[PDB]
Amino acid sequence: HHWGYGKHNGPEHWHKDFPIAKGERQSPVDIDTHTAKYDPSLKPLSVSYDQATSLRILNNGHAFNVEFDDSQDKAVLKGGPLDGTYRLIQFHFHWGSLDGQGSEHTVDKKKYAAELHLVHWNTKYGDFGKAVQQPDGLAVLGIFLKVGSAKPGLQKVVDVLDSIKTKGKSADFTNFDPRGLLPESLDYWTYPGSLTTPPLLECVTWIVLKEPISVSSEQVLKFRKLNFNGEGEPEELMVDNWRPAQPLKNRQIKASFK
Ligand SMILES: Cc1cn([C@H]2C[C@H](n3cc(CNc4ccc(S(N)(=O)=O)cc4)nn3)[C@@H](CO)O2)c(=O)[nH]c1=O
Ligand SMILES: [Zn+2]
Repeated sequence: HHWGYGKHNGPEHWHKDFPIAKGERQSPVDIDTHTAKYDPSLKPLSVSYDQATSLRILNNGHAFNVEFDDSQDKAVLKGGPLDGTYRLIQFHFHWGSLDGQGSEHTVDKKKYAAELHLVHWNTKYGDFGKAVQQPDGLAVLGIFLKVGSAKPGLQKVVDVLDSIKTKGKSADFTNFDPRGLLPESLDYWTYPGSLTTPPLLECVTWIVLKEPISVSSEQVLKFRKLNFNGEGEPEELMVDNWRPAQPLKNRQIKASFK
């Protein structure tokens, strides 16, 4: 697989290797705020990250992943639209070359500067690889980033990026607290969708928070210094690693808030 975000290997090409790219529950989507309906059946959302154990940060040539120890129920997502317990395995971001683009989800066609994805798998399927084969295998908590005041809880991530500049580089990343990346409100939209990168599996319950976090221009400029390429290859800045909005088809976006 040589998929990426360029003219020759970007989102408009992914369907050739991954025909599910044109499927019935692809992500991301535009969230039409006027059409999304409050759902009183939604239970309270439970983000329980007190025991989260971060291990490492990896540049995988598409984004960087902050990886967690998911060998036990430590950092879990429950409630809201979810049945059962979903374990945090990694988080990553998508971002732009410019502050006016970068998010995958859009809100009334507005693009944010970036989007954070906290990826969790359903513990009833035993491991992540089994979970991605199930329609309810994953829950991704999506958080928008706008440029304004710095996010203090993000700075430890920003400061390690110079040690993982190129594809395949990793660094120790223990004792990182993902609670520092959350906005005040847990108001959210939810809909059934997919991974937003190949293999684009239709296994995700999306939970997208309404309240963005603010990060500084300096923080996002450091994301844009990363490289898609490996060490000793021509430099290709890691920017615009977002898939655009996909057709909603036969789906309803539900709101947690009246
Ligand atoms: C802790 C750990 C991780 N790994 C593997 C599997 C991990 N993985 C695979 C994928 C599938 N791809 C994906 C995910 C989200 C989105 S999005 N943009 O949110 O819709 C798109 C694509 N997601 N995470 C991966 C990262 O940690 O490393 C283990 O094998 N053992 C381990 O112990
Ligand atoms: Zn993502």
